Amino acid sequence: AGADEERAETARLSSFIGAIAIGDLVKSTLGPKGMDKILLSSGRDASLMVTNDGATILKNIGVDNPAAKVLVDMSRVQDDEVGDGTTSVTVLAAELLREAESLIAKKIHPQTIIAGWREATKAARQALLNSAVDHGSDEVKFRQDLMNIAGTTLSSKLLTHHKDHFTKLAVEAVLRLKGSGNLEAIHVIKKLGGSLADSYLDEGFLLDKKIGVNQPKRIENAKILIANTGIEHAEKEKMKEKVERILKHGINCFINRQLIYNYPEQLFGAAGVMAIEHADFVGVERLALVTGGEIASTFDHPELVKLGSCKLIEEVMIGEDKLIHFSGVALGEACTIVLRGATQQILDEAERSLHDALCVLAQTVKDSRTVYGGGCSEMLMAHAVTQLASRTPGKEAVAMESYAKALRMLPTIIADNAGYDSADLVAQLRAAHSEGKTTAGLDMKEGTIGDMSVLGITESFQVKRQVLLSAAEAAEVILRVDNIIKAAPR
Amino acid sequence: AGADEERAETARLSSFIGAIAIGDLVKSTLGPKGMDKILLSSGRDASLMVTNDGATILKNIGVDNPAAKVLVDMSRVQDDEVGDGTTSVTVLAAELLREAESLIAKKIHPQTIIAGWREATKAARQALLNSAVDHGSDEVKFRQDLMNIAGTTLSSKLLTHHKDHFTKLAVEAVLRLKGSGNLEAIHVIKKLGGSLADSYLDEGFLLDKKIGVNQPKRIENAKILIANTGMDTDKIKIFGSRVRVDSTAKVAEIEHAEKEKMKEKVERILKHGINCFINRQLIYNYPEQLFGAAGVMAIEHADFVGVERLALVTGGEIASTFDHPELVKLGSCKLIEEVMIGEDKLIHFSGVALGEACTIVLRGATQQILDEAERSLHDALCVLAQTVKDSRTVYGGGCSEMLMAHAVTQLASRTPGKEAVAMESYAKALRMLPTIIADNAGYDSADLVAQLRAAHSEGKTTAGLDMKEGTIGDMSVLGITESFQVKRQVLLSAAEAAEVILRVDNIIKAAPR
Amino acid sequence: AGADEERAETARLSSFIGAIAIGDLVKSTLGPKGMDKILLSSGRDASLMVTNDGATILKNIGVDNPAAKVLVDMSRVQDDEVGDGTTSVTVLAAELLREAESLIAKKIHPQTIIAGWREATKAARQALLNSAVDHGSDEVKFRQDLMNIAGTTLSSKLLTHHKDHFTKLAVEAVLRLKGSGNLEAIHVIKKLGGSLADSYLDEGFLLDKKIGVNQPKRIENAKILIANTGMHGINCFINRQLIYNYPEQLFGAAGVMAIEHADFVGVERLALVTGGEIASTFDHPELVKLGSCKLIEEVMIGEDKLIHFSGVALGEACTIVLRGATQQILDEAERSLHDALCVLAQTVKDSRTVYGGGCSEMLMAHAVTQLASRTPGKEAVAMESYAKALRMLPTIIADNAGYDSADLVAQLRAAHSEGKTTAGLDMKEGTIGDMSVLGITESFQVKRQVLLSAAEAAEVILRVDNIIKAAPR
Amino acid sequence: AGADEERAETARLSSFIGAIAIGDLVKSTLGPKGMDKILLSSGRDASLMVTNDGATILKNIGVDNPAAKVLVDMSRVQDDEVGDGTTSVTVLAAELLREAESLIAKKIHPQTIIAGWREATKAARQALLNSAVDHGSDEVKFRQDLMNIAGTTLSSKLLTHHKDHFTKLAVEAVLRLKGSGNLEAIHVIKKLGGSLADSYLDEGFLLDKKIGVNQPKRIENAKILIANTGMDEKMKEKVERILKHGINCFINRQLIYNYPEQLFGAAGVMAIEHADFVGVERLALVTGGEIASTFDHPELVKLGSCKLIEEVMIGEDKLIHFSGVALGEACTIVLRGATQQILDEAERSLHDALCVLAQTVKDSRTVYGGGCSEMLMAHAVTQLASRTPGKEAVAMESYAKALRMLPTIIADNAGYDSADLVAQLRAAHSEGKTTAGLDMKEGTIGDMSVLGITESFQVKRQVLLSAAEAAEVILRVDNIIKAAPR
Amino acid sequence: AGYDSADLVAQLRAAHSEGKTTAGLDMKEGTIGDMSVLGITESFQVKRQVLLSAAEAAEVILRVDNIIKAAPR
Repeated sequence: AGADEERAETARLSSFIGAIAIGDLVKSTLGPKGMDKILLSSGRDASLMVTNDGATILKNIGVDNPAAKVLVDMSRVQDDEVGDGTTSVTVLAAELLREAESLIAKKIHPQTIIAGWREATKAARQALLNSAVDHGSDEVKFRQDLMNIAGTTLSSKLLTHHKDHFTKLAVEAVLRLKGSGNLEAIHVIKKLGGSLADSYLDEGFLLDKKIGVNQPKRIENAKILIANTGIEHAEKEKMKEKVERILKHGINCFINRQLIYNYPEQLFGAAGVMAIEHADFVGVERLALVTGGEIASTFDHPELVKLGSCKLIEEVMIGEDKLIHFSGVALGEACTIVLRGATQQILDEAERSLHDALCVLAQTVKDSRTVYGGGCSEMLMAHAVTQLASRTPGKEAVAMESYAKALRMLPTIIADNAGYDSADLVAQLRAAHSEGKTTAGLDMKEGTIGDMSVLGITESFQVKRQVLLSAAEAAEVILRVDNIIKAAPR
Repeated sequence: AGADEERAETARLSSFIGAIAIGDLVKSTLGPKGMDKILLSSGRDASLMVTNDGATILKNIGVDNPAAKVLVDMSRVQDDEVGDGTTSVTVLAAELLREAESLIAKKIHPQTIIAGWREATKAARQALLNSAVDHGSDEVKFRQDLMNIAGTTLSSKLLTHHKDHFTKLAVEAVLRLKGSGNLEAIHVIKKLGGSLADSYLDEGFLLDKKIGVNQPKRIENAKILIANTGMDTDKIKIFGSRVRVDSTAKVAEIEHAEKEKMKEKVERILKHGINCFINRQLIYNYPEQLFGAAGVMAIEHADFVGVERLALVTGGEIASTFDHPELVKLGSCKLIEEVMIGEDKLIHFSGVALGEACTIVLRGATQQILDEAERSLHDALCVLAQTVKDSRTVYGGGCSEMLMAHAVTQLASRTPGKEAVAMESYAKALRMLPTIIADNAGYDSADLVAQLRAAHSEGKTTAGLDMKEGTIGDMSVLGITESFQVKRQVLLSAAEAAEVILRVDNIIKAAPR
Repeated sequence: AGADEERAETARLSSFIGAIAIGDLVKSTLGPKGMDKILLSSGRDASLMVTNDGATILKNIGVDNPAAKVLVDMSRVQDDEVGDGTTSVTVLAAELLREAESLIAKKIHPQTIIAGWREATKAARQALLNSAVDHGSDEVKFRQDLMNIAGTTLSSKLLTHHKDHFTKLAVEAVLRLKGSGNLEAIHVIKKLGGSLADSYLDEGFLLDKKIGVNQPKRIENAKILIANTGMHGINCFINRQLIYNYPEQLFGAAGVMAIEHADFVGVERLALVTGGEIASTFDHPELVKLGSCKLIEEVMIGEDKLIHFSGVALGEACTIVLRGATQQILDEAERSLHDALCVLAQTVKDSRTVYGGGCSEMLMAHAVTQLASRTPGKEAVAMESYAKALRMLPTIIADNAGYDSADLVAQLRAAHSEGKTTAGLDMKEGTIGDMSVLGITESFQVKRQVLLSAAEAAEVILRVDNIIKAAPR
Repeated sequence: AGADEERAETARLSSFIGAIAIGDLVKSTLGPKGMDKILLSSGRDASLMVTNDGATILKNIGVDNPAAKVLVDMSRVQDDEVGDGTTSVTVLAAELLREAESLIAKKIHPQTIIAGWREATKAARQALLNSAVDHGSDEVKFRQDLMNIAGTTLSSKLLTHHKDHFTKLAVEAVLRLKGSGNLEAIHVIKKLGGSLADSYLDEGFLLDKKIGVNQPKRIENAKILIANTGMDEKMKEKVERILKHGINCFINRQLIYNYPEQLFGAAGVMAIEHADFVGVERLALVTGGEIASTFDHPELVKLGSCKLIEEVMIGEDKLIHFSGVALGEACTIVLRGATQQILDEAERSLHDALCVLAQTVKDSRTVYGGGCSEMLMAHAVTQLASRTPGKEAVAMESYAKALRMLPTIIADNAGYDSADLVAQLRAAHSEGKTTAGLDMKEGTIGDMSVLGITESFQVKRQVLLSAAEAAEVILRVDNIIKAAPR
Repeated sequence: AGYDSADLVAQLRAAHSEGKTTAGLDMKEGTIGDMSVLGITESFQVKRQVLLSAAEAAEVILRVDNIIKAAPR
């Protein structure tokens, strides 16, 4: 019995196998003609889920015993500090494993080769302090607001026929957001059709729930109540405490993130108050920043321990469907985007695309710098790294040389998803980068190579800094160790 | 053919096999570029222990039918007076069994052959008076403290590329562990993230827990409170006879009673100046709101083992009921704080008045094998404390071993009779050490043996194996040295351990499946 | 689904296997640490035979059903046109087949893949002018006379402990030989003599034969007679074959020394030196025979007696005798001198070279990587496979050295990309070193012929679409 | 067919197994106390053959695929010149391979290991006179010629009571064998008969053939004719040239034609049908030779001795005798003996004897027997591993321990425990006393000079060089016998 | 011709529908080009006989029953 018991060639292999399975899956996802996947599980799961984003799908399920879940976990921190771009970092880490094949030819000590990872730290610093960046971005900016990185995230999605316009909208959202603190208060939902604009911008948070059939149709000078919490005669007292406190405030709406007792429900309708059952917590937190918030506790909650925004809360209909809109936020820090869309199922993919937009833009505004997208950055660095291996001494250099060829796979994945032959694309791509043009990259729409800058496609500066360091450290854990697993059972 | 039945001569082979099997695992460990082994066992074992110290692992488990357990036990006697540097005693002993093949060739007394062993002594002691030692080791001492043997003990270990720096750190710990205490309370913990320093030295004990997000971040002039019983309340022991109360609302006083429990805790606490509370169990929620406003840091479900070590550090405490604060408690007062240590968040207790309990913090990288820093340090601790006491050392890198081998070769056929084959067997044993040092480095062992033999023969004691070089170099500048008593005891111990097992033969069973 | 038919992937595999099977056995042979193998055959073969050099063994028999015999025949033409060196050309051709697995990845028409060969002309020019060449080989040469290619040829052999000194010596031999006149005429033998020098250059051709116990010891103003058919002041008679007994009595009284069963190879070169012979029937003596008359005698080099021909009037060719420190290693020099001389003859004629120790191979590899990307779609993938082939050569040189191959690849590339053509692989060092200090250089000609020879062998698989049969039953 | 798969450590194992089986069977053979062995083969092998001589049995059968046939074959050439005595060369070569187990422990390269042979260069020279071979064997020798080593060859054999004398005779044969005509001129057949001497020495070659029932009984002032081409106008040409010469005997190495046969009987000339070639070559040196070709061959091209040729009965199995050779350089010995097992052992002994002694007269060098040479060499080689640079050091020390087994095997077959023997033996040789060696009869050590046991110098040079060559080749290659190259 | 098949179909159709008969697939180019410059012109009859024979064979075939296939032989 025991646990693990691995040594020799077999031990290397378990790590090696995990990398290959994940790389093919994520490979489809990258670039303009990315592949959407629907997941079917009948193991304490109810329906097929479709996730374009590679990071979200890896996080959701830990299918088996081999190590890979922890490597996957790290990518999420990256998403909040810079966002998704297109998933590429996981693939590069995996290809590090493949040259281990030439390593059995070493037949002596693999550990000496490990010196390359230390070398990698020198290399990571070589791109972060080198080729990238842009000149401009003074805060807000009339035209430099976007027409950039949002577009590269979009270009990976087909909807960029009318959708590139949607992307333009997203930075209006970031300019309003900045101010007081990070990224959190933004909510996005896609509608089913009817617009050339394909989108609308809302003043406040958008919600979709009802108390019940009975209750007032509409409210005015609405005041908002949020609760963290949901002898027989004493039951009446709960009814009465709620009514007594309620009437003075003029309470127009109540929002609760959970199940709600039947007695109060009745009362709200006669009073002229609309309540919400099991309101999503995420919606509530966004709403709190917007309304000035409150402190959620016991029935002592109504009055000045509560802050209510006073413009207008009503259930309204747009084009055809009926939704409930919270509007008139003094804060301005948090707003909501409602996409009417040009009635197509591509529109149903608007939710897919805007979510990607949400993480990318917040980071883009505070990083204050960017890189050239479309794989422009990867080929340039690849030409340069071939030289780098030759500068170092033979023990360090061999590991460094392998790292350099890793960048080669990205050009193929970007073009292959485009639909143009991958083999042809690599040759022409390398030649333009070699000349010295940073701007030049892969034009997926063309199927060849072109000027990335005209497109407006740029990558956040931060995505490049974090991934280079992360790839090396994860790799080190695997090769230096031939026997591992973890503590506790039996 | 076709069966495992064994008797007399075939029987000898099982004894033979045990010595060869042990040598392969141990050889990787023997020097400046060792590997790292984990070993997980199912059935009455607590977690898999990954050990870089060869002596520790052989003693712990009697794995199988072949007999080698008895040979293993003796190495500990060497440990009691030293037992470390790099593990090499067991390896040489194994080589002795290979010649047993020609022992049948010499047809006579197996035990008279054993008399050769009481010439091993006149070989083992030969290493004594062999190799000038060093002439050093005072008290505390500014530069002779390290950048020596600890580096060699750790040279074998994987972490050597950056860890030789932390190895250097370990002597500072021995400096504060000398004299006035003996050996106690040394606790070392590694962290997942990396820093160039790869280690911080803390003036006291290191723990990992936090009260909650709220509470003052740092405390000063700290008082320590340890409780045998939880902060939880209700039943007590005597129920209270199951309370009545008339209409309902009055019962709110019961709610108020809970407040009183908070009250006693704060009233007694403020006078003492309480900065930190450590409890080895579940903690009731009410006191935390109190602790946060007061400015006191408490620890929920603190581990008991940390507490016992800590008590020696603080001066101890008597743990009882809420009377526990004031005089019955004896908390120390320098600094208790939660310190960002490059990556993870850790809580550090430090500035102990006693000064006899101390902690060293090591980093690493993030791996199951990382936990070998746990045991790398354990031999690092032992090597340095001895280095202070011995004040004597030998040239490392196998310099001592090659010199001795040349001298033993001379003895060979010169001593007539039965003892002649036995004495010569011992002599070629020394040859493997030079081979092993280079093999791990990344250079060809065969070539290394060739060049090394010529330099020692010439008469230069200082010259040895330089792994970074790939060839032979001056060992003294490198700083690699071996403690002096390790050499006197190791050779004696190796011979005696070898004698019992060779003298004991095979495993006995009768039929195939 | 009945009997032996193959399509696409399965048909390809038989071609694939033939190249791989030869490579494992031949790879061992390469390097100072090379190995010699013994083989026993099924038909009309008497016993196990052991051949040190790859070319001799490959040539004798075409055994197996898979195609590979045709590839083998090419190496001998190369040997005649330059020589054995150390066998390595066969290994380079085999490696090109490995890339075919990723070839399927390009996923379309294998035949236009062939247009990559068209691109190989580009690769061929690459092996040209963007390499070290000579930069020095003026005539005689103070330091670079040798310590080079002969040493590398030498290295694969065990004897290179004192032998490397002998190899250096062999260039002195080449300088006198030098010129367009009759390449060959170099013979060397070992002698059970004394230490260190391990070899002495001398006066003339050396031959180990005697007429018989009766006959004069020395001849002056010697006349040389060579006859194709078996049995003037005639001093010496040399015949390449059996000699009839009756004349033997006659020769002793006359004052003439004859040689029975003299080797033909010694004879042909001797003729250029003397001035030629028309070897016919007994009409052969006089003008139809051209003789040289300085001195023919059997002398002891250092102890043992052998026969020396010297004072050639023509002056076109000369011979190095050597000596040595008693062993099989010593007469190995016999094989090595002849090998060292031939490489040099090409070197004088071409007046161009390169740097040895794999210095030439790494530099070219860095440059060829660029070429694949530059060429269009289909051309690019086939062209690059050829380029990666060069990477293995550095590895094979180092692997046989007993030194770490992984470490070696990195450092080798490191010295070459810098722009210093002198740096290369030093096996004796175990790392990388200055090839020029060693003095190793390769002839310019050896690199062009090897490139042409390897390319054609590869195409036998591709120029003909199919070779066997399908389903009779 | 170029494809037999064994990989990694497997290539060594095929080679390793062939040597191990042969060594235990051959080890009991060596020394005065040697063992006789019998073997069975089926499929045209009638019964069990017993061969005292290890070399003879190895040549006869190729039992299985594991490599050993080539190693085995190179014993006969050794035997033809010096070779035999006691078979030890195969035993020593086999033990070299056992250290290959240590080679895996080396963990790097078998070829750099091949520096042992470099070591052999120093070891070969080191032991080729620092052990003090012998200073006698002048050439011819009145009686140091034998009553020594030949007796030792016979010691392992029962025949040593009446056949010890037979052994003495072989050296006389050797003296005539001196010269550059080294390979040929030895023929011995045992004859059934009686006499204490048990042998008769002929002044010429002994053959066993007859023309036919018809033909002259005896030829005097004989002329000898040898023809390369068979006898198969032709009748008359042969008589016409035959008559003038006076031709007394014709020897042909092949089939003879019937027409001449009638003519020879009337003529007075004795002819031999299908005479073996080996006898003929020996005869040419003896008679001054002749140029054998077509029927033109007669007169001057033919030289013929004329002392006497006749067909007679020794006592059993009729033979034809050639005698009175003018040259005197070559002669032939016939052994009679008094019938038993011991007598047929005579055939065994001079096959072994002439070759041992032939080199002994020519070499002028021999070594002390009984293991004396081996122990002294062993002490000397201990110094050597240190003397060489280093790679060549580990390689030297491994070669050195091999010599230790030879003392052990002689003692082992002597009926005494070798441990005491090894220990006591080394001290004597180390001291520097060359004459002292292993005395099996004694059970300890003694002066073998008194015994008269000496080994030829050649047996020691050929064994060390052959062991070197027949080891490097076997370890190196994994493709053994099936079909031709690559 | 070694060139990627899907890309090829796209460029090919746009040029032919364009109205230029001369333009066609250029295998050496790996794209489309002027066939006439190459000098390539299929005999007209080869195109009509193939189409007509296939047509008549088809008439009998999806109006019968007994058959199958293996290969030419």
